[PDB]
Amino acid sequence: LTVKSTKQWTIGTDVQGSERLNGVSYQEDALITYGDYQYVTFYETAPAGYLNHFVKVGRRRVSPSVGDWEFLTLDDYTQKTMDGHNMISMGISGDGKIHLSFDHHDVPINYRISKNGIAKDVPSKWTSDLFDPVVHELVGSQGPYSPLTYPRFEPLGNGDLLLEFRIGQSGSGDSYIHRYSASTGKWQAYGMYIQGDDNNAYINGLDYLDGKLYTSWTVRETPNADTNHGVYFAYSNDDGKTWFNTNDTKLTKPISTSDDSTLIWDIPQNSRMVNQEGQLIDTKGRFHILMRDLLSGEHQYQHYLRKADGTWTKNAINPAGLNGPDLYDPRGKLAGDASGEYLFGILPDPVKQSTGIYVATASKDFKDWKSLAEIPNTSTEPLFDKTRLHESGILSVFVRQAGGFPDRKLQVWDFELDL
Ligand SMILES: *[C@@H]1O[C@H](CO)[C@@H](O[C@@H]2O[C@H](CO)[C@@H](O[C@@H]3O[C@H](CO[C@H]4O[C@H](CO[C@H]5O[C@H](CO)[C@@H](O)[C@H](O)[C@@H]5O)[C@@H](O)[C@H](O[C@H]5O[C@H](CO)[C@@H](O)[C@H](O)[C@@H]5O)[C@@H]4O)[C@@H](O)[C@H](O[C@H]4O[C@H](CO)[C@@H](O)[C@H](O)[C@@H]4O)[C@@H]3O)[C@H](O)[C@H]2NC(C)=O)[C@H](O)[C@H]1NC(C)=O
Ligand SMILES: C[C@@H]1O[C@@H](O)[C@H](O)[C@H](O)[C@H]1O
Ligand SMILES: [Ca+2]
Ligand code: NA
Repeated sequence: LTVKSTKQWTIGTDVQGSERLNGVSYQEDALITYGDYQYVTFYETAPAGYLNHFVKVGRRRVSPSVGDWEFLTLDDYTQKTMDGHNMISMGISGDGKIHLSFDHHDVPINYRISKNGIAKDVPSKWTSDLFDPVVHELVGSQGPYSPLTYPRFEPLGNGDLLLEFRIGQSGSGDSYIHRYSASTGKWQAYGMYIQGDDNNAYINGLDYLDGKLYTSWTVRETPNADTNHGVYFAYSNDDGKTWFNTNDTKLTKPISTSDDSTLIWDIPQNSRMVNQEGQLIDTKGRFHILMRDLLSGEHQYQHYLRKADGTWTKNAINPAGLNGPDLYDPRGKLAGDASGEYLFGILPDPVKQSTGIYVATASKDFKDWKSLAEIPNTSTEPLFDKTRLHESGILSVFVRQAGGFPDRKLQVWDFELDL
């Protein structure tokens, strides 16, 4: 497996401040291909300057040929909170509508949707008038809508879209799911699916494949990040209403964080494992978790694999030259190709200030990690475009640079693989 071409585009100038607002691990998602177009979303500085930002949405044609980016600016909502939690997630439903949810740390929902199905009936002009106003509810559904953190979207097989988030606070919170119907244009409440017990679950993402929805998490006792413990797993066969553990045992609804039947690896507190890293369902149905810990005596990225035959294994990701991350270092992701044979680790290196792309293969039980490429000069939690990789064999990664304002740019890097 080799890289056929590498290309990069500078798409904006990152915002000034001591927190990272663009390129955050739990943006789900930031960079999405739908049909012939790729879409991206990020904050840029508004005319009032420091600590005033607008959401931008970019699109470019990627098929049959790659075209230039064009951007619209949503200049009717000013983001003003210098807090790295307050990121943007985007999702696209099967009616072609683009959904955005943004700017939360324990506050009421901020959500908006396109007026028409602009990712399906593609408009000639890309302007802010394409979007409806910001609202603080999900029409058709019910609250609670506050205090919300961590909006995540997941598209489903019939064109519907899940929106998932935490209600509560660090160290005491629950998680909820809502479902948007592409046929009716309405949301509906699926309710609380994980319930804290004087703690909160931090999921790594949502992964959907062939009618099943998968998630993994750790449990945090207090606002101190050293108090994460455990690696947990569950899946649903009905889009989030009914959940099962790794042994196919039906769970209570909601799942309590005090129920150990979802535990797949005992990791104590003070292991230097961080919440909200990465996960992946590969196209062969194997489930992968990316975390980190110090338990071997060195800081290392860790790969948890759920095999076909229910087994779980844990193996360090330690290719030559990769510096292992501590608790507060940037978080990575796992990507997979359409065939299910290739697993990509998109791993930020906290010493080199770069993002490494590593590959392992199912034929070698994913133990053959090799360097494939590097993105230099990054201070980012890398994010990638799942659909573009599956459909085109192009690994497309959104990054925030290292460096100081206003030199620090936002970029998309495309690695064309000879898959
Ligand atoms: C339902 O699903 C669950 C989840 O998959 C499943 O439970 C697993 O069952 C398998 C097989 O029965 C167990 O696998 C064995 O584990 C042996 C010891 O496990 C210990 O270590 C686990 C890993 O943590 C270690 O390392 C981390 C650092 O990475 C560290 O933090 C830990 O302290 C620890 O050192 C750990 O998760 C596990 O903890 C469970 O058990 C303890 C009590 O023992 C409990 O207190 C915990 O809360 C938790 O329940 C435990 O501490 C291991 O020695 C053994 O290896 C032998 O067999 C393999 C064959 O595969 C050989 O390769 C090897 O050479 C040895 O001969 C084997 O790997 C696994 O531990 C269970 N996992 C959990 C979370 O319980 C249930 O069986 C399923 N039930 C049904 C009905 O299907
Ligand atoms: C460790 C800490 O945990 C949560 O508050 C968020 O994920 C944040 O981004 C991370 O820095
Ligand atoms: Ca996802
Ligand atoms: Na608590």
